Amino acid sequence: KKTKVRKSTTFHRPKTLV
Amino acid sequence: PKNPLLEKRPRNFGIGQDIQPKRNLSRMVKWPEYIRLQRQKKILRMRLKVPPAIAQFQYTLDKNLAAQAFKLLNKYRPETKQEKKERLLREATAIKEGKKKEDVSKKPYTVKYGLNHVVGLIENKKASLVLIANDVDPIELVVFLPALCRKMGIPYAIIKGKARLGTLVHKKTAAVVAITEVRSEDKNELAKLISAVKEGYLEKVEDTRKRWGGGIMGFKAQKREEKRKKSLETA
Amino acid sequence: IPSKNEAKQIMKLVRAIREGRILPYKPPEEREREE
Amino acid sequence: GALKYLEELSKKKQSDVVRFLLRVRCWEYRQLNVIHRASRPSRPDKARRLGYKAKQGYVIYRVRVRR
RNA sequence: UUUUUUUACUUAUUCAAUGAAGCGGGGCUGGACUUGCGUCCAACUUCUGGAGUUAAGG
Repeated sequence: KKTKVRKSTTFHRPKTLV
Repeated sequence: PKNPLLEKRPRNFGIGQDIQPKRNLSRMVKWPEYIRLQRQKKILRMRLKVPPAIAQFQYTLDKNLAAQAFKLLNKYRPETKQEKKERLLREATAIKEGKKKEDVSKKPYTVKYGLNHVVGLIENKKASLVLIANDVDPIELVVFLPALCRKMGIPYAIIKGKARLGTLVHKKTAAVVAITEVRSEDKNELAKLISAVKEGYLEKVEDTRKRWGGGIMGFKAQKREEKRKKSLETA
Repeated sequence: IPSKNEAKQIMKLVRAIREGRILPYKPPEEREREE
Repeated sequence: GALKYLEELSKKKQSDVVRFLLRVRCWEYRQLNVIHRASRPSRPDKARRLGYKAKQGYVIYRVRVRR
């Protein structure tokens, strides 16, 4: 169960299709 | 031969010397509230003492026995809507010809699902085997089912995946399924499955179903606990 | 005993086929031949 | 069905299982907003006898008020 | 099994800090005591009002 490498401690809202 | 003009310049990442390299900071990410809430909800349910009626649901079927059950269940998956429509059309053709529905159709054999239906079957003792999903929320919908099956004498097993059971019954989610009756060639397989379920699951969980769950501490608190136990053993 | 609701759905399908609204049953071989 | 059992269990609000569930759910609802939408009723038998149906157009909203 | 006392744990709850950046347990290296190898304690920048960023390398 590998997870994403996050080089920042900030979570941003994912950009989605508009 | 290597170019003489290429030289290595090491970067010393000690305190106060160079800018720190970009490391994986996933352990320290400020997560959104829903992620944080679901993680702390799991943690709180681990930390508190769980009464036995809920803590019995931690013990589930193992992978081999679950796959052995699903080998029988996939033969008795219910009709899909397209297959049902085709059956209705073929039976309508026979009725248009004037033949009997008893002549053109036969007794079906399917896995029984739906919570009220399965509970009724258990009370009327028509159920041969009962599989109860692990993760029903709210848990009160299924928390009485093992005790009801023990009262009625029906063999039962708690199995991982309400989504897995819903995939059997062509739904998203099934809280419980029941095998009541199978065809003649699968009766030996059903009896072998019931005996294997008894010996593998029920004999193992008879001791542990009455025990209280929870009480598990976190990683750092646990490490403090072995450190104090080691200090006490040294003293 | 056969199902009464199934019998009612059969009668509705027979009425539709007699009216010609619903095309009758075709075997998979006939479907492959049409395709 | 199961809802008779849920009604008899919801009567017994001082048993160990019911108090454990009430405590963990109260912590969860305190962490959530003051008014927030519940995806499904947490008391399906009570909701069903009060008139909730699993039909499009029925919603459940969970709310906390100061006592 | 229950009634009082204090006395440990953290998950309820309370307080504080940050851009939630290096917490905890091991491993490597060095120093001490110890026992004849377990602890604790340290890794890294101090003459200068400069510069330090887009990785060098294996």
